[PDB]
Amino acid sequence: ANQLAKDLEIMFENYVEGFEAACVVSRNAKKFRPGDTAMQRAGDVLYRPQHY
Amino acid sequence: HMNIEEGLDLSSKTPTALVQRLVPSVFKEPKNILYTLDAREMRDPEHKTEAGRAAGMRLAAQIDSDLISMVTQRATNVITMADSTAGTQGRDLWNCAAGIDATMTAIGVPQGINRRSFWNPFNYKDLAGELGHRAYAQGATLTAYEKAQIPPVASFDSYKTDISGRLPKGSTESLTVSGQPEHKVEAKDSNGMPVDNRQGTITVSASGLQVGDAFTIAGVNSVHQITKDTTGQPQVFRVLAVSGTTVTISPKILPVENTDVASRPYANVDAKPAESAAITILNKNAAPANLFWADGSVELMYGKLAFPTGQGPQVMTATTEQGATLIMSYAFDHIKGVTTARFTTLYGCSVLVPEYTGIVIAGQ
Amino acid sequence: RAAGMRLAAQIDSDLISMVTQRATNVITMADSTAGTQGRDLWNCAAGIDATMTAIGVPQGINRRSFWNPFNYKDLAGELGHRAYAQGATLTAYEKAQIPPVASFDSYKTDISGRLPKGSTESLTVSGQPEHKVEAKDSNGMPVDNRQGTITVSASG
Amino acid sequence: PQVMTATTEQGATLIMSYAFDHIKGVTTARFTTLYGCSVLVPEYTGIVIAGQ
Repeated sequence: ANQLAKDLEIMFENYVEGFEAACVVSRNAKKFRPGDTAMQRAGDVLYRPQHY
Repeated sequence: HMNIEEGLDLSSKTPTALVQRLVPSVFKEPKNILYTLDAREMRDPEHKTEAGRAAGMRLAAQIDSDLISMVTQRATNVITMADSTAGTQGRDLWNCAAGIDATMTAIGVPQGINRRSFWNPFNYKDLAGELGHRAYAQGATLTAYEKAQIPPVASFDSYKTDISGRLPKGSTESLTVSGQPEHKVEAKDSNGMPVDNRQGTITVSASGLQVGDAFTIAGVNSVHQITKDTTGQPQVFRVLAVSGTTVTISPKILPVENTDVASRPYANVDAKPAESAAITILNKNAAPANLFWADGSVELMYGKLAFPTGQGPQVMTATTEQGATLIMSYAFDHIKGVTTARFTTLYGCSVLVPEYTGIVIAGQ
Repeated sequence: RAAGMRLAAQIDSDLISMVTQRATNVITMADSTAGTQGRDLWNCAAGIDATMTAIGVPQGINRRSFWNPFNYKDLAGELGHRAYAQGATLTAYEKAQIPPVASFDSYKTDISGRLPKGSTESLTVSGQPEHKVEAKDSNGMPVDNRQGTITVSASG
Repeated sequence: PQVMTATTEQGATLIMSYAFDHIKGVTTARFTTLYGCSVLVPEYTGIVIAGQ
């Protein structure tokens, strides 16, 4: 019969596949946690000595 | 995708507009085969038997041919090589297949998801000809020599496809992009229907381009889809429709620092075209494509029409070798003295992520 | 989900561009017209370790290499197209993975850093420059001894 | 605002914060991170470029 109702089939959490970053270089880097109070007093810079 | 913002105080910065992009997947018009037998012809039962056999396999083979044509036309990563006059054929194809995966990796397609390659019989032979002629005649070398089979290649599982898609012979004209086209991203249009963000439209200085072309624009390079850092490789665009100087292409030209702020998170490329930027058509010669994908982008969706049993015709179903439903219907008109036979199937083929797919063409 | 991963990916991009700008051992090769691709990249990687050794970087400490996807592919192509199609050759042919290279562990990086197109001018160092080591400057702030300043004749 | 903490793939700190403005009925949301990257000894690092 003529004049049937139509709607939208939207699958609201069936995402199509999507891109990523592997992060591999920064996952392999050495990590360091300086003290946040010290970094504030220092103005977000710190220094380390070199050998003689 | 989201913008990055700099500093502690953000009171001057616009928040990233969320854009709920949707991609359509749609059934084609139904695919059918019709034949008829009269009441004299039906005295020999081989005609129904052989025509039914022929109809069933011809619809199965069309699902494959439609999908192969679809993937060949939509795939956005494209690499070309001339056929080698030296011994380097097959090595140059391995370098091209690995170049597709290197490009997929550089744009940010996941590295851990499974990968498939479908080689036309000539370029599958070119790979087997390299691997079979290695100086240690054992194992994979000996299989490649004796039976022309190859193991996986360049991180792809390797398949030989008897049918393959062909790119056209590209134009010899010095085409250029007119204006500086720069597409926006939208969730839905002015009628409130979802917008397909995989396609956009450009103007070109003369009507030389063809459906299925692959081309690059002089100043335009792909970016990593998350960080938006340049790959340093040209972005390839696929022609999907033509109308004089107006051409529909895939993907959209979405720059980093797009004039539309809301689409900047969705950038594909490092810049928009310069004024009068040159078009380089990659498919200089017509050639059979070799198809590559990372899994989850390329799909067949299957339907079934509601053909009723027990009224009028007699109706039956079968399954193709790809899992598609066939409906077989037979109806006899006793005034005409004829049986009409209908074989029918309903499906759609789609490439949900044109970046998860690529093609290699040899012969330049 | 989108915001968490976009921030994580920026940390990688900033590190990669930092290391690219600051690294002082550099080796370059023309892209090979012969079959010597992959061999030439191995000569460069082994030249980096030989240089690190010759300046006195400890030989015992662990070593890492991060290859852009195109040059990782060039090494995999060389190793996979060898005559004995078994073991490491077969892995490099089938799946494009490579072993450690020239004492470095080998990693494929999806994002990579870039150097600009260098000037074609015939530049020269002006004066006869010679730096000195300092603990602190004339205002008493620390001096970064990793860097110094020179004059060059034509600004390219 | 509501304030929460998470960790990236590399071990970096994410701060997530949400502020609801009830007379206009909106939540603004912020994700933020603080880091530095450094080469402490340039001589311990090198690069290779092809294409000369």
